[PDB]
Formats: sequence, structure tokens, C-alpha cells
Amino acid sequence: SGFRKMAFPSGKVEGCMVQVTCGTTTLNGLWLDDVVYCPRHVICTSEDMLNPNYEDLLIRKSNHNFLVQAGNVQLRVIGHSMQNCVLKLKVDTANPKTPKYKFVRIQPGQTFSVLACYNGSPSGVYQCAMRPNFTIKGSFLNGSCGSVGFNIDYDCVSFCYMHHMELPTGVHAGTDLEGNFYGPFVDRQTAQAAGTDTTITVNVLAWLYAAVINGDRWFLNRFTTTLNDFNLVAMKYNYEPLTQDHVDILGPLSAQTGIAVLDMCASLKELLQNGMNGRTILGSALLEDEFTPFDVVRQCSGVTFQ
Amino acid sequence: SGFRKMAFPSGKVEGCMVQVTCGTTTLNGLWLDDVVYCPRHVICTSEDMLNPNYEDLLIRKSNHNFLVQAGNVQLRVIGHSMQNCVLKLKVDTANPKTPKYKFVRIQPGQTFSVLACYNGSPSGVYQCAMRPNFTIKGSFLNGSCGSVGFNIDYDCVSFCYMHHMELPTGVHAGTDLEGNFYGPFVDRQTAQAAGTDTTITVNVLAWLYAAVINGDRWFLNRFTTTLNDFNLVAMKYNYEPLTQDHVDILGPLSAQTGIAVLDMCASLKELLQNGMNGRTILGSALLEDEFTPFDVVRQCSGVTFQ
Ligand SMILES: *C(=O)[C@H](C[C@@H]1CCCNC1=O)NC(=O)[C@H](CC(C)C)NC(=O)[C@@H](NC(=O)C1CCCCC1)C(C)C
Ligand SMILES: *C(=O)[C@H](C[C@@H]1CCCNC1=O)NC(=O)[C@H](CC(C)C)NC(=O)[C@@H](NC(=O)C1CCCCC1)C(C)C
Repeated sequence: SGFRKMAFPSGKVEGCMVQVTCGTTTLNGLWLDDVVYCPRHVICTSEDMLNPNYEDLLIRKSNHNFLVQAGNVQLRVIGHSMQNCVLKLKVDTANPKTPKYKFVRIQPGQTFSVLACYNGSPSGVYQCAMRPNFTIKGSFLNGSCGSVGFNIDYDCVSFCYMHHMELPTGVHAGTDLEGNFYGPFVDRQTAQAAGTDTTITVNVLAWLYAAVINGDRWFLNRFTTTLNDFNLVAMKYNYEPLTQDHVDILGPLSAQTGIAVLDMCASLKELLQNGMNGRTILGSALLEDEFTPFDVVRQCSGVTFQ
Repeated sequence: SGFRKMAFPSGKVEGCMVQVTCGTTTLNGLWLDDVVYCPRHVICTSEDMLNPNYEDLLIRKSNHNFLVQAGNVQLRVIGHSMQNCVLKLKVDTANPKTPKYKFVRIQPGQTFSVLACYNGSPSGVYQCAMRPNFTIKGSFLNGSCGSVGFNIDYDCVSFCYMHHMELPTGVHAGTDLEGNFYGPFVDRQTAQAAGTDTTITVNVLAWLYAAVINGDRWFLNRFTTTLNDFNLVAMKYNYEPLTQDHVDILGPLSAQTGIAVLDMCASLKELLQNGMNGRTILGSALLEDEFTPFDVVRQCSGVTFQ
């Protein structure tokens, strides 16, 4: 038993991290086959980031201006191209540690593991969720750009996020591996408003199901509710509306616990309107919304990866 | 900025996990050089675990009775020995993925990363702390035994924990890699009382320092306190006493924030006696005690590993 914030094993991603240096700016790159992917603002100076002209800055750069180091061995760049907000540096050596990989663009509410790196070396791994406002609540310092978010399915690593910037709110914004930002953000040091965040309701319900599987059942009440009446209450507390698709995704958890989804919604409705009265659920005094139903079933059934 | 529960990169440990099968019982093993380490109750049946005679059970076992598989390749056992509560299976092939490693016995209050494995395949990675009562609050299912806890220092993996059992309280007990249990526990299915847990005070203070570094400063009050008067209040709320050694360990965090340790203790004293009044610190409504001062400085300074 037990339930913990669990991240994917990072071994397959660790073998792909390199250091990319262009002048003074050094950050991390993703070495897949004979291509190194990294944020394009590596070609920027501190004065350029206020309003950078990336194409103009890149034209003044040639292949030798990019210092790519994998561990202690330097990789030679033999070509560079810019795809949206990421640079693609073709190197003369293909990464022998390249795993089976995929480039995916995740949806809001989905989770992924972040491998925080500095100077091409991993610092730690943690689990994140794509917030409804297309930000993430990560842990990034100077030089962390190029760190990637990923999921592992069987033996295939699904790269879905690359870190680019931090907003003064404390949250972080980035792109997919094709260079397209998540949300209305741009890679420039200027005022950008992030929309108000919302609680991921289907993830809270999945977390409550995990609590039942682990023996934390005090919050279960004797009532049921309709999907419409639940969403009217959840909307009041800044919860996303629960769709029938979300009810279907919670199917596996509902059958394992014998608790209908609308019955669990009735318990969540009482938790929102009355609070916890100083009690905890799975060791938390707040409702957790960064566990997908797939995360819950994977941890509660022991799904492994190759 | 930002602060997350962060685990070490698991790549160096992933290359050491194998599947160990003895009859029906299958669990995980740690393949280091030409030795595979695994919990000794792999030689037990479900009826044996009530009161097992491990030496008698092992004498009836020969080398071929241990099926060790690394991925899809079977490793041949050429010798077996029992050291306390772990089996040491000598295999004819030395693990080419063996990293620089060390066997350490951690102290209560220290943290480490757990790589949860099933059938020798990693499922996820998360950060744990050795509770004062020598248990851990992990996430383990059937077949997780053999999963190891570890820290990474520079390039050396310090193995410190191997999972053995779960108590009905929901907590988990295990051994170091020499087979010696943490706490007064034995590897048998019988009633065993775990001592009452205690909040790790120096870790809470380190967590409050992390909050200040990340801009969460509302809890800082204008008062100071003595080390003795703080421990009298902390004892009332089941906090471990703060020693001068703990004050010295908090030195780096105190100098970075300019907040004396006894000043932060005065703020923690007010938090304990008055609560948070519905407010959060680093997104938590409860005080976190599973971050060491070393964990805080590593995440707040970006320490990497080879
Ligand atoms: C890359 O390594 C770096 C990581 C940042 C900086 C360090 C703090 N935490 C991080 O994740 N990214 C970086 O420097 C960004 C470069 C882009 C401008 C291309 N810059 C930022 O992230 C800056 N953030 C902002 O300017 C926001 C943008 C929208 C709202 C106003 C301020 C930070 C603050 C340096
Ligand atoms: C090994 O894979 C397995 C992992 C356990 C079992 C599954 C639940 N979560 C885990 O971590 N360990 C295992 O089966 C133990 C074998 C030893 C007896 C050698 N058994 C247990 O962990 C059992 N726990 C107990 O018997 C406690 C011991 C002290 C208090 C009374 C009950 C579990 C409950 C099967």
C-alpha cells in the first residue's frame, strides 16, 4: 500500500542530455539520433532577451559557434536550423543511447516527469502536470532551460515538454519538442499574462479513488448526485467541469472500488462545501489534482516499463 | 524558482535491477558486479512467512533453484550465501552497467530516492525519508521487495535501503544492503510494533528556509527565541528536539536568507501554536519534514551529478 508522487524512471532520458553553449549562454540540449534540440534563446545575450530578433541572431551564427558537449566529449555541429522556438543542431555523431522516442503535444490536465538538468547533467526528477492555463509548477533555476518533460509507455519515451521561461508568479512555461509553446506565451522577456488556474476535477476524483484503495475512506458519504448538480457546485470553487468523458476515464477506478463516479462526486461536493475539519487524505490537508486516473491505476497496479 | 519533491536520477540504479525467482516467489534483485542482492524471503512460500527457518529453507536450495533474469537474458547462479536478511547470489556474469557504488546505513531523518520495481523492471521513482521510528512512507505492492533506496554523490551511488515488508499501519520497513533491518523489525509475518513517529524538526526548518528563498515569507515574525525555549514548545507538538548540530547544519540556509536559525525557530513556534489560518507555504497546508537542509541547498543551487 501507500501512495506517493511518483515520476517515471529517467534512465532513458539521462542518456540524451547534453550541454549547449553559444557565447555566454549555456543550457541543456536533447540529443536524439544526430540532432540536438535546445531552446532557441541560447543564441541570445542578456540584452537581446528583451526583444530578440532570433532569425537575425541565428544568421550571424555558424556551426562552430555552438559548443555541444556530451559529458566530457565535444560533439561537432555540422548544421543548424530553427523550428519555431527550438534550435535543431545536426551533429556528426548519432547518440548511441538514443531510445525509442516520440514527440507528443499533451493536453491540459495531463501529467509528465521532468528531468531537471544543468550544464547537461541531471539534477533531479519530479512529476508535473500541465495546468489548465498551460503552465507548470516546476523547479527551475538559471541554466535549466532545455530540461524536458516526458512520459514512458512500455519502452517508448514520449517527449512532451521543453523548459523555456519562468513567470514572476512562480510558474513555468515551455514548448513541445516541435518548438510550439504551450499557451499564449512567447520566448521574450516582456510582460505576459497567464490565465487564472483551475483545479483539475477528474484528477481530484482519481486521487480520492487512490485514497479508498489505500484505506482512507472517512470522506465517503451516503449520498449520490447528478453530473449537472455536481458541476454547479464545483464551478463555485474554481473546479473544471466534469465531462462524461472524464466519467468514462474513471471507470477502471470505479469498478475496482465499487464506488460509482457520481457517488464519489457527492463525497467531493461535501468536501468542497464543508472542508476537511483538520483531517487529512493520504497525508494531505488539501485536495491533490496532479494525479491522472492513469497515474493512479499505474501506481496501484504496479505497471512497469522497459 | 519553485520547489518540488525531487528524487535523484535513477539511470545508474536502473541498470542494476534484475528479476529473482525462487519457486513461486518472484521479487527484485540488485545486480552489482558478479553478485545479486535480494531479500532472503524469496526462498519462502506463503506458509513459511509466518515463522520461517531461513537457514533450513536455504540448505534445501541449490544454485539452479534461483532464476535470475536481467531483461530477457537469464543469469546463471554459481553460488549463494545469506548475510543477515539478504541473499547474495554470485552470478557467472559481472554487470557491465555496474556504477561506482557504496553501501551506507543512513540515520533517521535522512532522505533517499526509491526506485520501485516489479519483476526486475522499474515502475517509478520517488523521494522518501527515514522516519525517526525507522520506517518509511513509501508506495509498495506485491512483488516490490528488492527495490532499493539510494543517494547519488557526484558519480557514486550510495545504496542505503532495500524493501522487505509492509506494516498494516501503511508504512514500510527494510534493511541496508548488508541485511541489517532499520529498527526492531524482523522478516516474518507476525505482530511487530513500530514506535510512534515524530516530526523531523531540522527538516521543517530547512523547508521554511526553502519557502523564503522562493518568496513565501508571510510566516516570518519579528521575534527570536532560545534553543531551549523552542524545544519546550516543539516537544509539545511531537517534534524532535533541535540540537546545536542541527543549528550548524542549517548554517548555509541561514546565511543565504539572512535569517538566523533561532529567528526561524521563533516563526515555527508561532506556526505550531497558532496554525496557518487556512494559508499555505510552498503550496502545502501542512509543515513538510521530508526535505533535509542538504536537499534544500541542492535544489536551490542546482547541484548536478555524473
Ligand atoms: C533558461 O535557462 C531560463 C530559465 C528561467 C530563468 C531562471 C529562473 N527560472 C527559469 O525557469 N529561461 C530564461 O531565462 C527566459 C528566457 C526567455 C526570455 C527566452 N527568461 C525568463 O524566464 C524570465 N521571465 C520573464 O521574463 C517573464 C515573462 C512573462 C512575464 C514577465 C516576466 C525570467 C524571470 C528571467
Ligand atoms: C515483498 O515483495 C513484499 C512486499 C510487501 C507486500 C505487499 C504489500 N506491501 C509490501 O511492501 N513483502 C512481504 O510480503 C513481507 C514478507 C516478510 C514477512 C518476510 N510480508 C509483509 O510485508 C506483510 N506484513 C506483515 O506481516 C506485518 C509485519 C509486522 C506487523 C504485522 C503485519 C504484508 C502485510 C503482506
